[PDB]
Amino acid sequence: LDFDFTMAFQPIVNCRTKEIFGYEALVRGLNNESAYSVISRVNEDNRYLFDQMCRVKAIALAAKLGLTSKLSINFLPNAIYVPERCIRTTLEAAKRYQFPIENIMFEFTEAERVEDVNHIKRIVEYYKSLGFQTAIDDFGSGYSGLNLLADFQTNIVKVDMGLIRNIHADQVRQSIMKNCLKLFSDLNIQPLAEGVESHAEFAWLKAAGVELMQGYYFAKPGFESLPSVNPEFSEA
Amino acid sequence: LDFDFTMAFQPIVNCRTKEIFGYEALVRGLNNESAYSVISRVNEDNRYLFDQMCRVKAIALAAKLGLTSKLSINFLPNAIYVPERCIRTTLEAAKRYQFPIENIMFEFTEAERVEDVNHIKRIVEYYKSLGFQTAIDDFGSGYSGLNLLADFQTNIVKVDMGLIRNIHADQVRQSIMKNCLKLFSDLNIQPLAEGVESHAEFAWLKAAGVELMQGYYFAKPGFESLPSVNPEFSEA
Ligand SMILES: [Ca+2]
Ligand SMILES: [Ca+2]
Ligand SMILES: [Ca+2]
Ligand SMILES: [Ca+2]
Ligand SMILES: [Ca+2]
Ligand SMILES: [Ca+2]
Ligand SMILES: [Ca+2]
Ligand SMILES: [Ca+2]
Repeated sequence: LDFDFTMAFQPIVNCRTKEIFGYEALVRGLNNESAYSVISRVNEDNRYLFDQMCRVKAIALAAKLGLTSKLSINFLPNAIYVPERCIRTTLEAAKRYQFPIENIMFEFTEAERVEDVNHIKRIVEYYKSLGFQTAIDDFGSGYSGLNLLADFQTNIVKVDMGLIRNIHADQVRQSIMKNCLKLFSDLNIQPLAEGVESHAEFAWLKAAGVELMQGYYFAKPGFESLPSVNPEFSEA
Repeated sequence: LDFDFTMAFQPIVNCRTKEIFGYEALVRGLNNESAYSVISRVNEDNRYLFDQMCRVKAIALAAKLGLTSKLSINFLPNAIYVPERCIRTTLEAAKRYQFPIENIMFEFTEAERVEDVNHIKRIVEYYKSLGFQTAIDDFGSGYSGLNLLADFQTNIVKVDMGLIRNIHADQVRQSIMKNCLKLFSDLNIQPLAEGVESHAEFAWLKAAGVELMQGYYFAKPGFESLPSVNPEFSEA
């Protein structure tokens, strides 16, 4: 690579157990520059080296910081195509840093419109076969999440914050989430609400059956650190 | 334009009453060349002229052919149809051919990922205000349809054929459709199943509560004609 970078970490909370489920790793510059400032440097001649560097940096920092729950890693959209040769680097990093593979979750975001779902399906089912956890990252925004779910199911579906925002007072968003939550339960998929910013949102989601949540209400990302979570969701 | 073209029409069937709800207008070459063959010729400098031409030809043919139900027109992805309010050419065409605005439905497909929903929402609500019927064309494929429905609702949501293909055999697709149909009712949106190809699909969808359907099982598009619907579906 021509550049270097590091990671921030944002906690995912289990509101039913009031414990931390894990942390999502998010790229930052060496002086806490934005993720977009780093990702904008990636190109077709870069993507595979960068993707491997994100995974190894995330595992190594998580190890150094003493992470004992889940580590969630964003998978650079257009996949490594052949999940065989390229998965080696991740399995070796996990072994070398003694980070259990079943405590690593990969979050999947589509690059382009998914005409043939088999490719991304193949990668998700291969990762599951190795013991990784898997998630759909952007349900309710960007590309069609139902197009994905119709042909394969991840362990977790992360619901975009756009569907979450002000849900305690938005009847249309309440209907969407009530019916999507029933869908996820029918498919044996665990939902995770992203972008929770207020107690009012959290309380509605909790009453609606959501356990896993993420967002500034709980904690912002911590540069090269594991942020502690707002005690207010454990109180209230 | 440096090319010419015409329209085919494909019926939308109300499976409860067995009446034709309307027809979707689909671009064709003058010698029945494919829609892709025509649309491939559309570029940045002629998109607006091409869109207006599609509308006038569809209205003129539907009138010439004696259409008395709904005419459904595909709205060319509007990331460049930013300005809008060039709709007098549509209104004038309808009046010339004595075709009510209320019997014209526009089907909306996104041009790219919808980060700011206000642009596409602005167009749909303006068309509703003029009296047009509106539909989300590609729910369950392409770009996120839930992203749209969270912020505005059309009269109809068309469900992509990928979600209904062999739905009588596919428990995952069954759960997706059962929960989406409940969502559509909560939003007061009428569902329409696209791409029905077999009696088994039709019968499952009819039992699930879908009334409006479209697909080869009923009738293929008809070049400059209003096709008749399959007698087998009427009885069976
Ligand atoms: Ca994402
Ligand atoms: Ca993510
Ligand atoms: Ca996400
Ligand atoms: Ca998506
Ligand atoms: Ca379309
Ligand atoms: Ca259409
Ligand atoms: Ca469609
Ligand atoms: Ca779509």
